[PDB]
Amino acid sequence: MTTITGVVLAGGKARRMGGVDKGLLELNGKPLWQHVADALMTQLSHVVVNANRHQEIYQASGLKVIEDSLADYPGPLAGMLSVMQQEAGEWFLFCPCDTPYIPPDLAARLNHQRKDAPVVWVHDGERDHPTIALVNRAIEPLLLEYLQAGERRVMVFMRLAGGHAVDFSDHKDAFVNVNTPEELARWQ
Ligand SMILES: [Li+]
Repeated sequence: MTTITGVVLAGGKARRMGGVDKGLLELNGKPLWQHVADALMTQLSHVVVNANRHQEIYQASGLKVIEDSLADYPGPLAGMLSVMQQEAGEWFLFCPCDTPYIPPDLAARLNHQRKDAPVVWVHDGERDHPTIALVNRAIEPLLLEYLQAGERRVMVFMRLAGGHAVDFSDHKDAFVNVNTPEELARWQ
């Protein structure tokens, strides 16, 4: 009953009993993934999280937690496909769990600049953020075919799908990410 479902991408694999769970690291006492979820809920009514480790912890703030399919496809695209297979609704706005400062006009500006494309993603002036992406339903079959072919590359897929970057270079530092605990300590 809403147009775009927000999705926090909180990683997968744990391809050695995980290691740090980045989405659960705390920034000012609140888990990084919840900073992203709260920023998505400012702009969207329906927000879910894709998480494959510590699921009961991710379930604690009351959002639906979606796990990756048993296919165990690689990379961020696997979480996108698993969410589209488990959620109805024509559009998704994905965002990784490590970009806590995303702006309240993310969905609006991606939608305004979509210009007929089935997928658009953020460019911050210096680099593409292809996992911060507004994606139409019609991508689901193409994504399934690409991952079943053994591919993983995100930007290559977003280009194959006919997407384009949307310029958010005027949003100073809204797209900074926390790569490690060492980086997180400098943002407290
Ligand atoms: Li653990």
